[PDB]
Amino acid sequence: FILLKPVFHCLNEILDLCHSFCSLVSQNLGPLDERGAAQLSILVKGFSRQSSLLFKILSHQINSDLAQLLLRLDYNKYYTQ
Amino acid sequence: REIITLQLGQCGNQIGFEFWKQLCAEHGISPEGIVEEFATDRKDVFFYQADDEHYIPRAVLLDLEPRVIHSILNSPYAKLYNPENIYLGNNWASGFSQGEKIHEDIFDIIDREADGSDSLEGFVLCHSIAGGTGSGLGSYLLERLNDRYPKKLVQTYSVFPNQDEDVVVQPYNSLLTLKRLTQNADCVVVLDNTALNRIATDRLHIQNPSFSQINQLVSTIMSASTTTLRYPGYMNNDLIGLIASLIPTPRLHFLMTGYTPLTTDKTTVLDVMRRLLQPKNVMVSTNHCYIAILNIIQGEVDPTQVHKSLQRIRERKLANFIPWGPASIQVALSRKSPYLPSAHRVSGLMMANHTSISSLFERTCRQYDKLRKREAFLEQFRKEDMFKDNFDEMDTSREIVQQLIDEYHAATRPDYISWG
Amino acid sequence: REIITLQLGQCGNQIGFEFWKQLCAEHGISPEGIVEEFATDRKDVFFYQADDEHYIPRAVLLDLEPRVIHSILNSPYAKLYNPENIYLGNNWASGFSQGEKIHEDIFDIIDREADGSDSLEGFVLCHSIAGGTGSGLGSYLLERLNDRYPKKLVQTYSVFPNQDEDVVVQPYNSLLTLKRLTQNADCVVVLDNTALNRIATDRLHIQNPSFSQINQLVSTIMSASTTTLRYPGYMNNDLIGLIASLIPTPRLHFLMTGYTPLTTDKTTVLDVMRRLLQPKNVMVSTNHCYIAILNIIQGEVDPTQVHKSLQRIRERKLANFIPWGPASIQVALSRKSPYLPSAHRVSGLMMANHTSISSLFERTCRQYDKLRKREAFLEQFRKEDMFKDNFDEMDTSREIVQQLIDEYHAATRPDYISWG
Ligand SMILES: Nc1nc2c(ncn2[C@@H]2O[C@H](COP(=O)(O)OP(=O)(O)O)[C@@H](O)[C@H]2O)c(=O)[nH]1
Ligand SMILES: Nc1nc2c(ncn2[C@@H]2O[C@H](COP(=O)(O)OP(=O)(O)O)[C@@H](O)[C@H]2O)c(=O)[nH]1
Repeated sequence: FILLKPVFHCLNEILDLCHSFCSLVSQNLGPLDERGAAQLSILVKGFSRQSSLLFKILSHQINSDLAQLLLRLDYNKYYTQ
Repeated sequence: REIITLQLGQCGNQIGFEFWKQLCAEHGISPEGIVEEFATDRKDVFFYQADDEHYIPRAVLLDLEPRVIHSILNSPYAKLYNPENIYLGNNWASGFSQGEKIHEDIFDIIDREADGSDSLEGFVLCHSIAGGTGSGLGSYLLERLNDRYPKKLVQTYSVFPNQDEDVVVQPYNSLLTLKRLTQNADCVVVLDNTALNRIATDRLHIQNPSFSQINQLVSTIMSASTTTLRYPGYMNNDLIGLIASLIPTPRLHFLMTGYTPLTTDKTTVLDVMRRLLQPKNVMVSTNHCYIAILNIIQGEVDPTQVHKSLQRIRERKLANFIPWGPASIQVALSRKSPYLPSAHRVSGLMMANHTSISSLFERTCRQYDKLRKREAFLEQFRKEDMFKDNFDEMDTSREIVQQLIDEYHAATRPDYISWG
Repeated sequence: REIITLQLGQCGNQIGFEFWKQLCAEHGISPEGIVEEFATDRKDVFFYQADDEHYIPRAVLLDLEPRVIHSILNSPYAKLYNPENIYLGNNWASGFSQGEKIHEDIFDIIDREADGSDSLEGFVLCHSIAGGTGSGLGSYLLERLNDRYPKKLVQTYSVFPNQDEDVVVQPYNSLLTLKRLTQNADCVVVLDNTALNRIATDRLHIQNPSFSQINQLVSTIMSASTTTLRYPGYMNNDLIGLIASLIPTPRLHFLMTGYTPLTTDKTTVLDVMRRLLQPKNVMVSTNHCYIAILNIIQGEVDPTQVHKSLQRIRERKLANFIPWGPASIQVALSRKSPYLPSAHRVSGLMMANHTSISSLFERTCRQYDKLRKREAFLEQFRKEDMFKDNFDEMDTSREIVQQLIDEYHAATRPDYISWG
């Protein structure tokens, strides 16, 4: 799906924001509310908005692209929300 | 990093002896550890590399009151396993005390291998629960390893013992082992003597020599559980990467087993999956539900159908689960090896987190609770009383395992988001 | 310059008999001493050239009260070694005293050969430590040679004796030999009876006839240690260049031995080099570290492999060492001979300065210290008491060897720049 810009210019961000979260947790084993919480919760909400947006886009009708949805639709976790 | 297997106790030493032998023939290794002339696999993790192609596995063999450790030595494969690291009661307390005096020399044998390897990722124990010497010594060694290697992780191929219920203290010994296993083991893979004995009665007429034949059954599962690591692939190219999906909450780290061609001695992926979810293929004996499921297939498997197989298995819904965990089943593939027979060209295994295994834990807790009231077998052996005058570790174990029994059923409930 | 080997004592005479026989077949030589017809190598150093191509080894055979000595004389090779130079207790003192009365005739036999040769570079002794007659006589002859022939460089193929600890005075005899060896040897190559006996048990089932079979093992190492000198090369042709790298400080002149083919009866250099760094191939029985390592490989080796090989052993780090000396392992290559079999045509050996050998010295010093307090075996034989009434050479030896034990461990430390 590298060819189509929207799926590519949104999934890349799903990974880049995750790198930043992975860095915040990487910073300390001691609990961190030093502005981490402010962005960590912005992040939980931010990742749900984009993660559901591409769930909606996912749902040539390639068997691979459509069938992939059902691993997530086993719980219908994003759609149910 | 290379995996070091701490096989201990007569029963545990029997299934490590066979598991290494199973990977001897499966891999390109002879009984003297020499590269086979007849011979594409990642042998680095399981087999240490000697210069003249002596593929000696990193096995740590611990013997206590030895009998079957002497028979292991008089074998054609004695040369194959030569890290030259073997060091000299039926009570859990009797095993724990014996381990404590020899802890430093057995622990130096652990160090030697850790220093020798480029790296060490996990300690895989061929543990025997209520194993007489095997339990107690195994619980103690389980406690020392985590403290020394806080970053490292420990797995347990626990052969949980169910023989229709001889050991009169069997429930007491098992009760103590789990308490250590629940707080001091990163992962555990559960097996059952009765479940396999029932399979042995099913596939074969073998009944009286249940232990010798069932060894092969435990082995096929053991070799198979690691084949994705022992042979290279797209995903699960390291133990830890695979472990995460199977255990979603730390307390619930017990894993159920199954094998599609129990009689492995063409088949489409759609078929080998459905067969596995059926309960005859399972080897373990209020709503109940799986937490996550995983499957690995090694054979002539078409690729275009494997995703269609996951979809087809989704329509059948042969596997019922509505747990707190969001983990859905995934279709994994591993490389069937050449040289050895290719019978059942397609053949599979499944490792799953299931709340049914809670019932097996409660049955030994039931035998123990009944036994505790009677105090019929307190042993009161001076070792048992002097080691445990209060007898309160058994009660500490009883609350910890009851928390586990409770946590499991909490998993079944809709709110494991709240504390379990 | 030609090398003269002073083989002495029954044990020493046994390994010189075989070493010369080993170079008889390996070189173009016959039992008569004449060259074989079927027969590009440098035979000048080890073999004297007679007018009719009777290449006679420059062997000096010393015997004391000979009875089994006559067995060397009743051999097909009696003609091969005919410099016509053989001249007639189990105590170190008993051997030293016997040597002193016959010192001048044995010393004239040394002179004859020195005069006969174009030149003489070193005296290589097939010495036996705690060898009954072999020790004591060997220490005394070690002291005379340096004074008379200071310019030459001495080596000792010491067969340090470890048989699991019969000689009840064995530690006392050995203690005295080392004080002399440390003081009066330019080099020493250490071998161990137990280490080789353990190898014999490993490669073969031979246990009871350990001495006869182990002779072949000591021989393969001995022929091999000088193969670069015996055969033409672009470097280290002289004995001295070879010796300098192996001994970086004068006191630490003891060298460990190993053979890549534990069983020599294709293989890339990257492999043959790795075998030397495995302890199963080593033949010798607080941080510890090598001081400098060297290796010599034999046969038509592929060379490009070595750059890959040398950089390859480096990543492997199978050899751990960080001494005061720089300690890069040194790579040498030689030609396997054109008479003997090409089976295992590639075969290697390693000579290294290792601080572990200090431990073997301390074990005899431990037996002696325990024995000294008891005074269980002071011998008090009139020879022993009259030769040593003070018994203070043993204490002089104890401080000198303790200085050596101390110096070694100082080598392990970061500051051997300061006095050791
Ligand atoms: N799976 C399996 N379990 C065994 C075998 N032999 C013994 N066991 C188990 O080992 C446990 C008892 O350990 P035991 O053999 O008494 O150890 P010991 O004290 O060293 O003899 C029992 O719970 C048995 O189920 C075997 O061959 N296979
Ligand atoms: N390597 C080797 N050592 C031997 C052999 N025979 C004897 N020895 C060693 O010789 C030492 C004793 O020397 P001994 O034979 O008493 O000398 P003797 O006083 O002339 O008899 C012991 O430490 C033995 O280890 C042999 O065939 N090979």
